[PDB]
Order: sequence, then C-alpha cells, then structure tokens
Amino acid sequence: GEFEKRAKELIERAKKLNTPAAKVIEAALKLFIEAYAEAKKKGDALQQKLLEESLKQAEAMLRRLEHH
Amino acid sequence: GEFEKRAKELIERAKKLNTPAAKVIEAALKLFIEAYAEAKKKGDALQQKLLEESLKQAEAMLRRLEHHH
Repeated sequence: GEFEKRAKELIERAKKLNTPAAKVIEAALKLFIEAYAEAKKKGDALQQKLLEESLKQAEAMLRRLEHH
Repeated sequence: GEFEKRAKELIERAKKLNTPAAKVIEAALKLFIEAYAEAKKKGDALQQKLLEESLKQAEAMLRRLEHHH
C-alpha cells in the first residue's frame, strides 16, 4: 500500500534526524501502519481517512524538525 | 501537570466513543504522555512544543469522531 510505504518513507526521514522528538514521530508512524492495516481489514473507512490525515501531519512535523 | 491531564482528559473521551479509531488515538495519547515526561526531564523544549501541538491534533480528531447524529 501507498500508506505503509509513505509511512515508511517518513520513518526513514525520522531516523535520519536522530533526535528524541523524531523518535516519537517514528513510534507514532509504526502504530499507524498497524492501525491502517487493521482499518483496511474491517473496512473502517473513517479510520482510514483519519490515519491518512495524520500521515500528512506527521510529514509536516518532520519537516519542521528538519528545518530546525 | 497540564499536559498529562489534558491527555488523560482526552483519553477518557476516546474510551467513551467505543470504536477502533478511538483506541488508536488513545494509544497515541499514552505514548505522548511518556514522551512528554522524558522531554521535561531532558529540557527538550522543541519536543515539548511539538507534543502540545500533537495534543491539539488529538482534540480535533477526537471531536471529529465524536461528531455524530
């Protein structure tokens, strides 16, 4: 899925950062990976939409952490 | 302490709405509690600032899940 690999894309960016705050976003993304697969199994469309939105917020927080 | 009590306040709202998406937000809130305590111990102000922004993203996502007729 394009969800997991974009989430894995951001995970590697978080490991690039090598700061505690980036490690927090790394843990949240791995939970999202597991949650999205569950949401896909039960046909939970609203959970998918929220997780997809959270994916964009994580990417924006990584970018803020990267700039600083 | 202000952050944890907001997060515990959000955790209780998530548990009341009884859907898989709530428990995901619940687990993320519990991680943020632990991470915020570590940020306070280390004096990591940037991590603190992003965690309180994350806490605000929690409230909006929870308000979205709660919005139900």
